[PDB]
Amino acid sequence: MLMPRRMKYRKQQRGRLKGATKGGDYVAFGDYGLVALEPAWITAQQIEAARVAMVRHFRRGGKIFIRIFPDKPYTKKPLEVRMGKGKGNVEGYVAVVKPGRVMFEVAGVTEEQAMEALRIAGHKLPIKTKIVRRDAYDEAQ
Amino acid sequence: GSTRNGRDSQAKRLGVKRYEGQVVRAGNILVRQRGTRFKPGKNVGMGRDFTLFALVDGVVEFQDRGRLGRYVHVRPL
Amino acid sequence: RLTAYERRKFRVRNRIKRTGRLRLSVFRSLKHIYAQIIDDEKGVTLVSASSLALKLKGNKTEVARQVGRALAEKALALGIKQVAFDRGPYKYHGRVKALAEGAREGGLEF
Amino acid sequence: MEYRLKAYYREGEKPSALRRAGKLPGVMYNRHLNRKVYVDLVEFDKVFRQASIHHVIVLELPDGQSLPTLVRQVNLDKRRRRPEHVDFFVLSDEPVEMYVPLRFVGTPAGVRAGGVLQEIHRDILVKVSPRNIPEFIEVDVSGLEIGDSLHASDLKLPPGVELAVSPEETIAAVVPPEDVEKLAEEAAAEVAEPEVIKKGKEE
Amino acid sequence: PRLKVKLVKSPIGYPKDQKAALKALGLRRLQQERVLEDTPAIRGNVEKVAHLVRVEVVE
RNA sequence: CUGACUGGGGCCUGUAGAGCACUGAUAGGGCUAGGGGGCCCACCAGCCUACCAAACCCUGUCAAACUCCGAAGGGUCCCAGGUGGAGCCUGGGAGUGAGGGCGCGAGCGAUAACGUCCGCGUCCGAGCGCGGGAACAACCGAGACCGCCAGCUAAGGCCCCCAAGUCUGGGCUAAGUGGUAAAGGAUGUGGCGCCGCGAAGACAGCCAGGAGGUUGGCUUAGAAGCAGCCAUCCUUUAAAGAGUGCGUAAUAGCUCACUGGUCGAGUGGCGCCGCGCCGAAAAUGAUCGGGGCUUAAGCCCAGCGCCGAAGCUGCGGGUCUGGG
RNA sequence: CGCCUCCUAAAAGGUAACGGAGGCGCCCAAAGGUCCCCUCAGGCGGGACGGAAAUCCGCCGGAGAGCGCAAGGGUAGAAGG
RNA sequence: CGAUCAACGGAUAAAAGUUACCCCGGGGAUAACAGGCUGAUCUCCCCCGAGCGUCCACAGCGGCGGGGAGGUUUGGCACCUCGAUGUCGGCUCGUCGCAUCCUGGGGCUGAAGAAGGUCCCAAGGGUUGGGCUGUUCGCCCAUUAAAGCGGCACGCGAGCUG
RNA sequence: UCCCCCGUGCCCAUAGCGGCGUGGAACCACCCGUUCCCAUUCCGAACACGGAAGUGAAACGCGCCAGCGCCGAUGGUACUGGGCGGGCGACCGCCUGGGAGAGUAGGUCGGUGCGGGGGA
Ligand SMILES: NC(=[NH2+])NCCC[C@H](N)C(=O)O
Ligand SMILES: [Mg+2]
Ligand SMILES: [Mg+2]
Ligand SMILES: [Mg+2]
Ligand SMILES: [Mg+2]
Ligand SMILES: [Mg+2]
Ligand SMILES: [Mg+2]
Ligand SMILES: [Mg+2]
Ligand SMILES: [Mg+2]
Ligand SMILES: [Mg+2]
Ligand SMILES: [Mg+2]
Ligand SMILES: [Mg+2]
Ligand SMILES: [Mg+2]
Ligand SMILES: [Mg+2]
Ligand SMILES: [Mg+2]
Ligand SMILES: [Mg+2]
Ligand SMILES: [Mg+2]
Ligand SMILES: [Mg+2]
Ligand SMILES: [Mg+2]
Ligand SMILES: [Mg+2]
Ligand SMILES: [Mg+2]
Ligand SMILES: [Mg+2]
Ligand SMILES: [Mg+2]
Ligand SMILES: [Mg+2]
Ligand SMILES: [Mg+2]
Ligand SMILES: [Mg+2]
Ligand SMILES: [Mg+2]
Ligand SMILES: [Mg+2]
Ligand SMILES: [Mg+2]
Ligand SMILES: [Mg+2]
Ligand SMILES: [Mg+2]
Ligand SMILES: [Mg+2]
Ligand SMILES: [Mg+2]
Ligand SMILES: [Mg+2]
Ligand SMILES: [Mg+2]
Ligand SMILES: [Mg+2]
Ligand SMILES: [Mg+2]
Ligand SMILES: [Mg+2]
Ligand SMILES: [Mg+2]
Ligand SMILES: [Mg+2]
Ligand SMILES: [Mg+2]
Ligand SMILES: [Mg+2]
Ligand SMILES: [Mg+2]
Ligand SMILES: [Mg+2]
Ligand SMILES: [Mg+2]
Ligand SMILES: [Mg+2]
Ligand SMILES: [Mg+2]
Ligand SMILES: [Mg+2]
Ligand SMILES: [Mg+2]
Ligand SMILES: [Mg+2]
Ligand SMILES: [Mg+2]
Ligand SMILES: [Mg+2]
Ligand SMILES: [Mg+2]
Ligand SMILES: [Mg+2]
Ligand SMILES: [Mg+2]
Ligand SMILES: [Mg+2]
Ligand SMILES: [Mg+2]
Ligand SMILES: [Mg+2]
Ligand SMILES: [Mg+2]
Ligand SMILES: [Mg+2]
Ligand SMILES: [Mg+2]
Ligand SMILES: [Mg+2]
Ligand SMILES: [Mg+2]
Ligand SMILES: [Mg+2]
Ligand SMILES: [Mg+2]
Ligand SMILES: [Mg+2]
Ligand SMILES: [Mg+2]
Ligand SMILES: [Mg+2]
Ligand SMILES: [Mg+2]
Ligand SMILES: [Mg+2]
Ligand SMILES: [Mg+2]
Ligand SMILES: [Mg+2]
Ligand SMILES: [Mg+2]
Ligand SMILES: [Mg+2]
Ligand SMILES: [Mg+2]
Ligand SMILES: [Mg+2]
Ligand SMILES: [Mg+2]
Ligand SMILES: [Mg+2]
Ligand SMILES: [Mg+2]
Ligand SMILES: [Mg+2]
Ligand SMILES: [Mg+2]
Ligand SMILES: [Mg+2]
Ligand SMILES: [Mg+2]
Ligand SMILES: [Mg+2]
Ligand SMILES: [Mg+2]
Ligand SMILES: [Mg+2]
Ligand SMILES: [Mg+2]
Ligand SMILES: [Mg+2]
Ligand SMILES: [Mg+2]
Ligand SMILES: [Mg+2]
Ligand SMILES: [Mg+2]
Ligand SMILES: [Mg+2]
Ligand SMILES: [Mg+2]
Ligand SMILES: [Mg+2]
Ligand SMILES: [Mg+2]
Ligand SMILES: [Mg+2]
Ligand SMILES: [Mg+2]
Ligand SMILES: [Mg+2]
Ligand SMILES: [Mg+2]
Ligand SMILES: [Mg+2]
Ligand SMILES: [Mg+2]
Ligand SMILES: [Mg+2]
Ligand SMILES: [Mg+2]
Ligand SMILES: [Mg+2]
Ligand SMILES: [Mg+2]
Ligand SMILES: [Mg+2]
Ligand SMILES: [Mg+2]
Ligand SMILES: [Mg+2]
Ligand SMILES: [Mg+2]
Ligand SMILES: [Mg+2]
Ligand SMILES: [Mg+2]
Ligand SMILES: [Mg+2]
Ligand SMILES: [Mg+2]
Ligand SMILES: [Mg+2]
Ligand SMILES: [Mg+2]
Ligand SMILES: [Mg+2]
Ligand SMILES: [Mg+2]
Ligand SMILES: [Mg+2]
Ligand SMILES: [Mg+2]
Ligand SMILES: [Mg+2]
Ligand SMILES: [Mg+2]
Ligand SMILES: [Mg+2]
Ligand SMILES: [Mg+2]
Ligand SMILES: [Mg+2]
Ligand SMILES: [Mg+2]
Ligand SMILES: [Mg+2]
Ligand SMILES: [Mg+2]
Ligand SMILES: [Mg+2]
Ligand SMILES: [Mg+2]
Ligand SMILES: [Mg+2]
Ligand SMILES: [Mg+2]
Ligand SMILES: [Mg+2]
Ligand SMILES: [Mg+2]
Ligand SMILES: [Mg+2]
Ligand SMILES: [Mg+2]
Ligand SMILES: [Mg+2]
Ligand SMILES: [Mg+2]
Ligand SMILES: [Mg+2]
Ligand SMILES: [Mg+2]
Ligand SMILES: [Mg+2]
Ligand SMILES: [Mg+2]
Ligand SMILES: [Mg+2]
Ligand SMILES: [Mg+2]
Ligand SMILES: [Mg+2]
Ligand SMILES: [Mg+2]
Ligand SMILES: [Mg+2]
Ligand SMILES: [Mg+2]
Ligand SMILES: [Mg+2]
Ligand SMILES: [Mg+2]
Ligand SMILES: [Mg+2]
Ligand SMILES: [Mg+2]
Ligand SMILES: [Mg+2]
Ligand SMILES: [Mg+2]
Ligand SMILES: [Mg+2]
Ligand SMILES: [Mg+2]
Ligand SMILES: [Mg+2]
Ligand SMILES: [Mg+2]
Ligand SMILES: [Mg+2]
Ligand SMILES: [Mg+2]
Ligand SMILES: [Mg+2]
Ligand SMILES: [Mg+2]
Ligand SMILES: [Mg+2]
Ligand SMILES: [Mg+2]
Ligand SMILES: [Mg+2]
Ligand SMILES: [Mg+2]
Ligand SMILES: [Mg+2]
Ligand SMILES: [Mg+2]
Ligand SMILES: [Mg+2]
Ligand SMILES: [Mg+2]
Ligand SMILES: [Mg+2]
Ligand SMILES: [Mg+2]
Ligand SMILES: [Mg+2]
Ligand SMILES: [Mg+2]
Ligand SMILES: [Mg+2]
Ligand SMILES: [Mg+2]
Ligand SMILES: [Mg+2]
Ligand SMILES: [Mg+2]
Ligand SMILES: [Mg+2]
Ligand SMILES: [Mg+2]
Ligand SMILES: [Mg+2]
Ligand SMILES: [Mg+2]
Ligand SMILES: [Mg+2]
Ligand SMILES: [Mg+2]
Ligand SMILES: [Mg+2]
Ligand SMILES: [Mg+2]
Ligand SMILES: [Mg+2]
Ligand SMILES: [Mg+2]
Ligand SMILES: [Mg+2]
Ligand SMILES: [Mg+2]
Ligand SMILES: [Mg+2]
Ligand SMILES: [Mg+2]
Ligand SMILES: [Mg+2]
Ligand SMILES: [Mg+2]
Ligand SMILES: [Mg+2]
Ligand SMILES: [Mg+2]
Ligand SMILES: [Mg+2]
Ligand SMILES: [Mg+2]
Ligand SMILES: [Mg+2]
Ligand SMILES: [Mg+2]
Ligand SMILES: [Mg+2]
Ligand SMILES: [Mg+2]
Ligand SMILES: [Mg+2]
Ligand SMILES: [Mg+2]
Ligand SMILES: [Mg+2]
Ligand SMILES: [Mg+2]
Ligand SMILES: [Mg+2]
Ligand SMILES: [Mg+2]
Ligand SMILES: [Mg+2]
Ligand SMILES: [Mg+2]
Ligand SMILES: [Mg+2]
Ligand SMILES: [Mg+2]
Ligand SMILES: [Mg+2]
Ligand SMILES: [Mg+2]
Ligand SMILES: [Mg+2]
Ligand SMILES: [Mg+2]
Ligand SMILES: [Mg+2]
Ligand SMILES: [Mg+2]
Ligand SMILES: [Mg+2]
Ligand SMILES: [Mg+2]
Ligand SMILES: [Mg+2]
Ligand SMILES: [Mg+2]
Ligand SMILES: [Mg+2]
Ligand SMILES: [Mg+2]
Ligand SMILES: [Mg+2]
Ligand SMILES: [Mg+2]
Ligand SMILES: [Mg+2]
Ligand SMILES: [Mg+2]
Ligand SMILES: [Mg+2]
Ligand SMILES: [Mg+2]
Ligand SMILES: [Mg+2]
Ligand SMILES: [Mg+2]
Ligand SMILES: [Mg+2]
Ligand SMILES: [Mg+2]
Ligand SMILES: [Mg+2]
Ligand SMILES: [Mg+2]
Ligand SMILES: [Mg+2]
Ligand SMILES: [Mg+2]
Ligand SMILES: [Mg+2]
Repeated sequence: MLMPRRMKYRKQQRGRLKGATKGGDYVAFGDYGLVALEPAWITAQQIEAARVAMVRHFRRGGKIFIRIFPDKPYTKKPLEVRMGKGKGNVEGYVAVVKPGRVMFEVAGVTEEQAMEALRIAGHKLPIKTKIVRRDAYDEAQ
Repeated sequence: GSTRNGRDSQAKRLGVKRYEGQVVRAGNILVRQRGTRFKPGKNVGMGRDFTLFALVDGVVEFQDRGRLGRYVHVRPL
Repeated sequence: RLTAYERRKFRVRNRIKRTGRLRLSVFRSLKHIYAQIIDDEKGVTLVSASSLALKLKGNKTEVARQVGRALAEKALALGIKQVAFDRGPYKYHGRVKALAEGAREGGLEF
Repeated sequence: MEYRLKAYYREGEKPSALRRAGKLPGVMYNRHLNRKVYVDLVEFDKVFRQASIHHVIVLELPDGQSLPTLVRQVNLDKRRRRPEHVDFFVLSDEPVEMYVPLRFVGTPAGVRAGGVLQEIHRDILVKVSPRNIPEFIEVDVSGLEIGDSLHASDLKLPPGVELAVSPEETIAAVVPPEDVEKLAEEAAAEVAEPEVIKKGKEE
Repeated sequence: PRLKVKLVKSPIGYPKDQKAALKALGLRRLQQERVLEDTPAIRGNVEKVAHLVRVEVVE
């Protein structure tokens, strides 16, 4: 599943989740999109579960666009150790997601199909979501 | 479990020491820096560690000359 | 993209300007040779001399010398004594050297 | 075809106040003029959804004027996904750079074989006269297989309109579909753990 | 033109530079009023502690 | 008179935000070295790639140790305000060198801890003195010299316990929600918008009909609209998908969409906001502090009045400092 | 466990944790002073042996090379040759 | 000029262990018990509906993911207690919770009946004797309507055992 | 004080790349030579000297062109000093003062000082 092929640094500070998305807020490829209503660290496994849910629904046909990437290493100390002795080990990767982000887009599929696939995908994610359709507003971006 | 980090060096207290319009005496250090972030201008010398300092009594003046760099001048009083 | 000529010029001139003396610049064409004494602090020329202006004639070296002597005479008239030689892109040699020597014979200080 | 939208002049009114009153703040400009305006949000929305940045919107000003415009820019509220501002570009007799809708005529052979038509550009950037704005530009995609592509060079352009992007710019492509039969290989696909770029004496 | 400044809300809990502004204005007790000349330097301290203070323009 | 703080002016800065020009990351597409693979050759070349892909370009993004950009602020100097239990100089005497809570900014931790470690601020410490918060060092209010059976306020309050409104006007809630929780679920209720379909008679019900090629094919062992696909084409039509679901071992059958009739005015599906409902199990006896409260004594918007402290005022007194 | 560089570090300075990453305990008789001269990496095309890369030629190429060694700053109008 | 005085502001020119035979001064400034805060871990309950179940997503199940509750596990933290809060297990004596083992009442069933499965209501009462082992737990023997799980300082040593 | 050229500064790409055109009387350059001064890790390419037949081909100067590069508003937004609220939290808002970056409109094929030589 998704993770950087390589990196400059093994571990990242945690940082913050203030604000609406920096960018990525308009449908840019497909006909429909899944937009983030709440901030979260979205894991690579969450992203993949969402993906697989959509291709499983489509069976054959359609195209999925995954517009977020988990490049942020997630860290956890080995179980039952005390505080100190350095930063925990990298256990996984997450994509930072803030409200308004279009996480996924679909194309090549009917409206009924896209609505349903994106719904099922949403249930795999730790945040509230909204289904949207490409607009003149998107096109003008 | 342990760390192979934990090192850092002493802070070097670099930067401009006398800002534009300040009255300095000859020898007064004007800038501590690595390399020439500022270049010596009129009545300003430069030491082996890029330290800018006033060659005369006077008033400090800065000047940004684009691609030619930022300069520090001293204007005689 | 600068040229060897342009770099060489900047290099020797920058060094001169740091000392803050009046600057004796010398231009040497295939035919003529020119000198102006420059105040780089006001960005103004103080006194000038050339083979083209003096209608000098003969051997380029002997000419250079003469324009040097000439520049000196006019310079001393304005109270200009000490100066710094700006050979620019030219080697200190031949025509430029001659002009320099002619300037010195006139009592220009350098 | 051509749309009409009542606009109004604004001076010092706070954008927030206007927006809370259901008014969409905006600006209209060109090399000759620059004016702060506002339009009724829902009225604007009815228009823009049809007109987009493609079709001319003439603004009926309160001083009796009527200026032909193109929407140059719409600023979206990133959180709420809503327009918060409009740039109206006031047209004049000069040629103008603008976006013209691409209309994809035909069903790609690739699509019949199960593929998907990715419409990379849904409009194309073009210089043209305001008097000359076409409504669309057709493209024949029925020849495209999985995975073939069309470029802006393959665009057959109507009279008086000139491509304003590189002919190299790709405008459509026909891609392979999603397939569950691939899921299993992807799931049992092992990834090599990330390599960390060497610092220091190691490069 | 002058400013009548009344201290109406306590500086306890507020940053020390606001406490100092009050001292520059000569305001030391709650409900205390001072009539100060309207100069930018004074206006600057009055505005700094506006949330503590009640201002009126006088004469 | 130099102080904290403040006005103006100049200089210094690389954070917030943003961006992708550099260092790296990055999905897709295009283009295109390099391989994998397939045709075709050992005669050394050719052709095809829904294969993994470098560089490049496009669209779209990511970054404490990235920056083409870049604030608010912050720092410092000058002039001016600033007479303060301000400042500077010399010297005598210390104590302290276990801090803690809270707000904001980060790191560590698990977008844990009455956690831990720094930064800016604050309060407790030392204000466990006073009012509010049921009770409660650090939340809100406020810096207690003494006295008064006087007045005004703060936060918080004004149905009774309990001082002051069972105060006034508009709305919402029916859950005692108020008076502890989430994904998620729902013809709870209300307000806005958006659509359709309707007196070319809709929706609901009740009436019929709902059909041929055709048990259609990639197609396999049953596959007859209703076990996967890379299929949906037409015929007779008023109408009827090569089919909504129930159904069958497949069949058949029921039904939908569907068109006609019967009634005669609305009907169905979206979306945005307010308040509620479920989701909601833990150990001695319960409870919003209690009583008790429903056009509230709840929630939202707008008001007038009052109560309320050791704050402020009135009156009297002390002491120190300053001025007479 | 001292020292250097970057980040954490909240755009002056400073700032902690058994926080995130790397270095030093040398070296150079020139790798020092000065005067003079010179300008890179890389891409493309061309050239016996010669190759992805040896040396040569042309064009483009502001600095992405170089600067003994970590990192940062600086730097060709040289600190590089 | 002689310093890996590198524990790098460098105690001597010169230095390792052990104490369950231990001792004093102190600390709840700091660990082990219990409590507390937290809930990663643990236990339980949900959301999604891939797929299983001859046929049929939901009788019984529930891929990949998502949200919680509890405070019985193992921990994190170090907040009262180190001028003492006796720590496992048993016995005795109970009492409470309910996520119910049985008995009572229900819905669904892939419920013919009988017997089950699964969920809902329900804490009134009940929930055996024995072999092993310090055991808690667990395995086993013989039964049973059933042989429930947890809290009470892992309830209870000024009640006993040890 | 006007136009052209030659020097030399300043602003520091609105000045740059590319394309095209233009200039030799003057000036500048290439150029003609390598005796002499001086010079090449080889080379008169460079540096240097002595020249004056030729050419503005190269370079340079001066125009024009917006393909690139560079510059770039006004609006609106993010963010925020100070002041307030809300959420159990991740976080979300209001007031006042400040206010980007991206992008859009558009701008740009330089401007200017001093001294020379020439022209009117
Ligand atoms: N200086 C300011 N006004 N800052 C505004 C930020 C404050 C607050 N977080 C808000 O979003 O409104
Ligand atoms: Mg952190
Ligand atoms: Mg997580
Ligand atoms: Mg972590
Ligand atoms: Mg441990
Ligand atoms: Mg750690
Ligand atoms: Mg960790
Ligand atoms: Mg993970
Ligand atoms: Mg995001
Ligand atoms: Mg979700
Ligand atoms: Mg964009
Ligand atoms: Mg180590
Ligand atoms: Mg460290
Ligand atoms: Mg160290
Ligand atoms: Mg440090
Ligand atoms: Mg330091
Ligand atoms: Mg440092
Ligand atoms: Mg500085
Ligand atoms: Mg020196
Ligand atoms: Mg040096
Ligand atoms: Mg200045
Ligand atoms: Mg000066
Ligand atoms: Mg709208
Ligand atoms: Mg090294
Ligand atoms: Mg206060
Ligand atoms: Mg006070
Ligand atoms: Mg307060
Ligand atoms: Mg303040
Ligand atoms: Mg301050
Ligand atoms: Mg007071
Ligand atoms: Mg007031
Ligand atoms: Mg004073
Ligand atoms: Mg001062
Ligand atoms: Mg001061
Ligand atoms: Mg000030
Ligand atoms: Mg940021
Ligand atoms: Mg980048
Ligand atoms: Mg871009
Ligand atoms: Mg970030
Ligand atoms: Mg960023
Ligand atoms: Mg940083
Ligand atoms: Mg940054
Ligand atoms: Mg800028
Ligand atoms: Mg500033
Ligand atoms: Mg300041
Ligand atoms: Mg200032
Ligand atoms: Mg003063
Ligand atoms: Mg005094
Ligand atoms: Mg004092
Ligand atoms: Mg004092
Ligand atoms: Mg004393
Ligand atoms: Mg004493
Ligand atoms: Mg002490
Ligand atoms: Mg002491
Ligand atoms: Mg100590
Ligand atoms: Mg201490
Ligand atoms: Mg302590
Ligand atoms: Mg501390
Ligand atoms: Mg501490
Ligand atoms: Mg805090
Ligand atoms: Mg707050
Ligand atoms: Mg904080
Ligand atoms: Mg930090
Ligand atoms: Mg603490
Ligand atoms: Mg905390
Ligand atoms: Mg914390
Ligand atoms: Mg504190
Ligand atoms: Mg104490
Ligand atoms: Mg207090
Ligand atoms: Mg205090
Ligand atoms: Mg107290
Ligand atoms: Mg009390
Ligand atoms: Mg209290
Ligand atoms: Mg109280
Ligand atoms: Mg009370
Ligand atoms: Mg309290
Ligand atoms: Mg407390
Ligand atoms: Mg108190
Ligand atoms: Mg007092
Ligand atoms: Mg009153
Ligand atoms: Mg009040
Ligand atoms: Mg009350
Ligand atoms: Mg009463
Ligand atoms: Mg009231
Ligand atoms: Mg009433
Ligand atoms: Mg209820
Ligand atoms: Mg209640
Ligand atoms: Mg309740
Ligand atoms: Mg919900
Ligand atoms: Mg509902
Ligand atoms: Mg509702
Ligand atoms: Mg109905
Ligand atoms: Mg069939
Ligand atoms: Mg049938
Ligand atoms: Mg509930
Ligand atoms: Mg009412
Ligand atoms: Mg009172
Ligand atoms: Mg008092
Ligand atoms: Mg009195
Ligand atoms: Mg007194
Ligand atoms: Mg006194
Ligand atoms: Mg720092
Ligand atoms: Mg820093
Ligand atoms: Mg700093
Ligand atoms: Mg700072
Ligand atoms: Mg200092
Ligand atoms: Mg350590
Ligand atoms: Mg080391
Ligand atoms: Mg040498
Ligand atoms: Mg040498
Ligand atoms: Mg090369
Ligand atoms: Mg080659
Ligand atoms: Mg070869
Ligand atoms: Mg080669
Ligand atoms: Mg370099
Ligand atoms: Mg020794
Ligand atoms: Mg070591
Ligand atoms: Mg030591
Ligand atoms: Mg030692
Ligand atoms: Mg040492
Ligand atoms: Mg030491
Ligand atoms: Mg030290
Ligand atoms: Mg010693
Ligand atoms: Mg010793
Ligand atoms: Mg000895
Ligand atoms: Mg020893
Ligand atoms: Mg020793
Ligand atoms: Mg011993
Ligand atoms: Mg022993
Ligand atoms: Mg022993
Ligand atoms: Mg023994
Ligand atoms: Mg013994
Ligand atoms: Mg003994
Ligand atoms: Mg013994
Ligand atoms: Mg003993
Ligand atoms: Mg003892
Ligand atoms: Mg002792
Ligand atoms: Mg003792
Ligand atoms: Mg303790
Ligand atoms: Mg200690
Ligand atoms: Mg302990
Ligand atoms: Mg313990
Ligand atoms: Mg303990
Ligand atoms: Mg323990
Ligand atoms: Mg334990
Ligand atoms: Mg215990
Ligand atoms: Mg414990
Ligand atoms: Mg206890
Ligand atoms: Mg307890
Ligand atoms: Mg707890
Ligand atoms: Mg929990
Ligand atoms: Mg919990
Ligand atoms: Mg857990
Ligand atoms: Mg649950
Ligand atoms: Mg379900
Ligand atoms: Mg099956
Ligand atoms: Mg079934
Ligand atoms: Mg299925
Ligand atoms: Mg289920
Ligand atoms: Mg599961
Ligand atoms: Mg969870
Ligand atoms: Mg869980
Ligand atoms: Mg517990
Ligand atoms: Mg426990
Ligand atoms: Mg523990
Ligand atoms: Mg525990
Ligand atoms: Mg522990
Ligand atoms: Mg403790
Ligand atoms: Mg403790
Ligand atoms: Mg502590
Ligand atoms: Mg103890
Ligand atoms: Mg005792
Ligand atoms: Mg005791
Ligand atoms: Mg005792
Ligand atoms: Mg005792
Ligand atoms: Mg029990
Ligand atoms: Mg129950
Ligand atoms: Mg039962
Ligand atoms: Mg039963
Ligand atoms: Mg039965
Ligand atoms: Mg049976
Ligand atoms: Mg049953
Ligand atoms: Mg039930
Ligand atoms: Mg019972
Ligand atoms: Mg009972
Ligand atoms: Mg029981
Ligand atoms: Mg038994
Ligand atoms: Mg026996
Ligand atoms: Mg036994
Ligand atoms: Mg046993
Ligand atoms: Mg036994
Ligand atoms: Mg056992
Ligand atoms: Mg066994
Ligand atoms: Mg039996
Ligand atoms: Mg039974
Ligand atoms: Mg228990
Ligand atoms: Mg326990
Ligand atoms: Mg235990
Ligand atoms: Mg016990
Ligand atoms: Mg027990
Ligand atoms: Mg016990
Ligand atoms: Mg005992
Ligand atoms: Mg016992
Ligand atoms: Mg006892
Ligand atoms: Mg006892
Ligand atoms: Mg007892
Ligand atoms: Mg006892
Ligand atoms: Mg016993
Ligand atoms: Mg024993
Ligand atoms: Mg010129
Ligand atoms: Mg050009
Ligand atoms: Mg020509
Ligand atoms: Mg030309
Ligand atoms: Mg000529
Ligand atoms: Mg001619
Ligand atoms: Mg010779
Ligand atoms: Mg000769
Ligand atoms: Mg030659
Ligand atoms: Mg030459
Ligand atoms: Mg000749
Ligand atoms: Mg030419
Ligand atoms: Mg030249
Ligand atoms: Mg132009
Ligand atoms: Mg710029
Ligand atoms: Mg811009
Ligand atoms: Mg603006
Ligand atoms: Mg704020
Ligand atoms: Mg926060
Ligand atoms: Mg905000
Ligand atoms: Mg604002
Ligand atoms: Mg403002
Ligand atoms: Mg900005
Ligand atoms: Mg801008
Ligand atoms: Mg240009
Ligand atoms: Mg010029
Ligand atoms: Mg000038
Ligand atoms: Mg002129
Ligand atoms: Mg002239």
